[PDB]
Amino acid sequence: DLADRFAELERRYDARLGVYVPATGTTAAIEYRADERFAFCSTFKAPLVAAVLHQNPLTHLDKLITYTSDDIRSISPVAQQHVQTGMTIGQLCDAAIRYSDGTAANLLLADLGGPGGGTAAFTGYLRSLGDTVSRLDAEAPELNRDPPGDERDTTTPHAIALVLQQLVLGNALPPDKRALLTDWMARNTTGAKRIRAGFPADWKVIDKTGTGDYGRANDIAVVWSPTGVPYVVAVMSDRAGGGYDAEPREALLAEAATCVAGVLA
Repeated sequence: DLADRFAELERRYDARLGVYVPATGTTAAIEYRADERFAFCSTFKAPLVAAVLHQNPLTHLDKLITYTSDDIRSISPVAQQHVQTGMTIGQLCDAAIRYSDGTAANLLLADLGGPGGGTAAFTGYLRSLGDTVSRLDAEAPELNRDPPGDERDTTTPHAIALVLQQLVLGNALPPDKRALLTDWMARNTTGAKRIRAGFPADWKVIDKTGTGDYGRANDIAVVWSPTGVPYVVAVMSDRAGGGYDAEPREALLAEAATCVAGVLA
């Protein structure tokens, strides 16, 4: 039994696990703690890039953004390397998705603009997709730090799966912008040990990870079977019992995804 397997994983990793896979043609929704709140961590960067793409002509990708030493406030593998030159909006989107670059995401939030350094507009974009649950309140590094149970900077597996479904499979974005987001997620460098590890090699996986304090580890993905049938997979986890410095456990997400893959095969 699937719920029993997920509960076993929670005990193994001293964790809270949330899983959602939306219903399809012939599969029922898979849900486990799917309506409980979990921190977004970096998973918000997928709809953030969608928001920025949607808001602007495609050639806004070519606009150069400059930034300074005091803008590097978080893990930023790309933005740290390019600080002496600036980065284009396209480069920022690439870094935000594929390297989970914190500075890149903060700069994209500022590009979206408005109150809260762009967080209010980001949340408004989610509202436009029918998501009345999620909320973004802070940028990096603060957004990964809210205490367990706090609702700031949270989504739910259910909510973010429905958002990702509209972005990648549905018509939230025009096809050209949809393809840009899809390709960046396809080329992600940070997800090999999460949902990807749970699906056989002949399934296509695109994803966006997130990792935070209190042992937070998330992954959101779109997967395609060897015959081209797509599923959206959201897996979220935290380890409040280990406190602020609890280690995130990717293996929990790999095992959860393996259980999901077993059902979808």
